Amino acid sequence: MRVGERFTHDFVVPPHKTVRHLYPESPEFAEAPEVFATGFMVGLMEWACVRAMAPYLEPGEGSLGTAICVTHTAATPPGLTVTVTAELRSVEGRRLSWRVSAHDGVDEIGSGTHERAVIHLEKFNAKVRQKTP
Amino acid sequence: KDGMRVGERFTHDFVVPPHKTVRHLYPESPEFAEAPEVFATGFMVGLMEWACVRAMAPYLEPGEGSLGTAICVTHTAATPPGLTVTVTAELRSVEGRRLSWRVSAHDGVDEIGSGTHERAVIHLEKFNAKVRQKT
Repeated sequence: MRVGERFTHDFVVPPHKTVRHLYPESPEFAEAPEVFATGFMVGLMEWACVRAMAPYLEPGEGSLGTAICVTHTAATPPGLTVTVTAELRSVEGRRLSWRVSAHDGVDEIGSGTHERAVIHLEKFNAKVRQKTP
Repeated sequence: KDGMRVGERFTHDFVVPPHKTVRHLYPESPEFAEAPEVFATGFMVGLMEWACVRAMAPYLEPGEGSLGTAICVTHTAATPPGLTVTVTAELRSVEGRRLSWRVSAHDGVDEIGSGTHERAVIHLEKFNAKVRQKT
């Protein structure tokens, strides 16, 4: 996979990616603004990095987020199209870092960096069960 | 209304269900179908905001709320359903409407990440009047 390579995908924001849907368990979120959650924006960024890496991942392999460092400087109501771009910052060992940015067709809504680590699915799942109550 | 005190440690505890995995963040995503069943980074980000929000709540005036404007954290260990994630949020500084935070999280077994989070106090109503201009 190559330093500088980019991927972009677009996502029309539905009503159910607002703050409050993110944690329906939170009374403290019930009167939150009806805007696209940071946590869902982060997930849309991860999603871009994942698709872009997919064709380079051998069989049985996968990836799990290892860092996220972003701004979220403008809010997006349902119905705007969020465009996300992911650029391969670098690569070291099993780790890839991406520069990620998001705009909603009106404002740039955030940008930053995201790190992921490639994992052997089976191996890693075994561990997780090891950590399950 | 008293103010908030820098350095004050607040804790938020959350027992992770099976519906806060990767796939549950974006059920729209075929590309996530194969993700391990562990607490999603995006949900951890939301848990950390959640923690700061509860803390700052009895300090906000009527009509007021907040918004995460930045986050910068690691996610260094994965958490299956059943474990309790405790978030510790500690206030660093408040400059006008901007509050700044040091956050970390532990699932009872491993520390699963730490870093910083910034939020902006808003008048929820008048903020809606600004976003509406985008809907």
